[PDB]
Amino acid sequence: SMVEVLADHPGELVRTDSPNFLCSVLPTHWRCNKTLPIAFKVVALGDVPDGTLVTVMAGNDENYSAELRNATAAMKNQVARFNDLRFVGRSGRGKSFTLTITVFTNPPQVATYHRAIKITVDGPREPR
Amino acid sequence: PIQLWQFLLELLTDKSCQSFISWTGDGWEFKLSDPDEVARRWGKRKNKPKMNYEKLSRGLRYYYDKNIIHKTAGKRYVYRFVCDLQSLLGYTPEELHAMLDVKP
DNA sequence: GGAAGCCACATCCTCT
DNA sequence: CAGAGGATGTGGCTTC
Repeated sequence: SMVEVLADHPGELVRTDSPNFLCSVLPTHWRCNKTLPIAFKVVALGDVPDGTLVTVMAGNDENYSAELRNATAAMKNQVARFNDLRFVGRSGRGKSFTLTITVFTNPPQVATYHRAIKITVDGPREPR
Repeated sequence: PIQLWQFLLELLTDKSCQSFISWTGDGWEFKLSDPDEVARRWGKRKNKPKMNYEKLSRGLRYYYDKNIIHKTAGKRYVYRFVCDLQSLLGYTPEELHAMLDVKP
């Protein structure tokens, strides 16, 4: 199931700490408030009825809860396609945010993507 | 390192520049009667020959959030410092006006 | 000293 | 045109 899905559309999906969900690979370091190159997606291996809401939160030791934009998406054919997700808050020098994905089924489910992305004011920048 | 609002504040406290930038007489509200001249001088002070009013005003718009300067809606070229200038200058707007013979 | 962060624009550009 | 704000790229500075 998971093996076939990872092979389905190779290289772009990564594992969450939850065996029933997978998500898009995020850049290692990105500019705060800048649009992501690849639209962030959450994929459900088990069955999640269409319409189910999905949100993401980002945070770590410096920023317990980071300001985001468009952090809400709806599941469709087992995929939650976030339309232009963005990280506004900063994660701190040499540190990365940890993403907490909440799939609003009844009961709710939560999948974690540890040390997923570093967000700074400049973002990846050419050496001076 | 000099900032746009600091620069505008200099021009506004030098009576020689009153022909192109001046206080309106209402609090800390001011007007760039000759936007191009302010732009040219701002360009010269930063060493940006291409500087014009369209780009200097973009600079002013970033101040809307930082609560430094706001726009006076409906009045062309008119803005108003909304930060605590009295505190920073040690003069109320009425005293500063008088030091500059500001005509409302 | 340099790499990595933060800031304040300078430049364009879309839209009202 | 003036004016709001979004998207990007730079030089100056401060922090590790």
